[PDB]
Amino acid sequence: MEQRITLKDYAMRFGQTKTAKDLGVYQSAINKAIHAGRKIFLTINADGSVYAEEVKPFPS
Amino acid sequence: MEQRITLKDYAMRFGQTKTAKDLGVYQSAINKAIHAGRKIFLTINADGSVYAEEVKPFPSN
Repeated sequence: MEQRITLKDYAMRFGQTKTAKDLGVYQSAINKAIHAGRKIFLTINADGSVYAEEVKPFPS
Repeated sequence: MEQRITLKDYAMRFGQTKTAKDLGVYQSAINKAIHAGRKIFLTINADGSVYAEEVKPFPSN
């Protein structure tokens, strides 16, 4: 079973820094996304791996 | 606990008619959305309620 958290809550826990290393991005990207208020969720695998996705309702 | 399926896989088990009904949209929307390879997942609630979301990676390659 995996966990799924908001980009924002997670970054609040781990900080832009790890969050960024974890998503493999440049730090400013986390902040911008968050600042923009986009719906991104990170999934954390049972194994520890992390991934991210943005989500939109269907239909719009 | 929820079940979660792709639109496509859902459309095969049940047919395009149930699919649209379930989501309150119409047939064409489904079939279009599907032909176009949109990444949509349907969540099925415990009370049998259905809902969909389009999902994309982040960041984008």
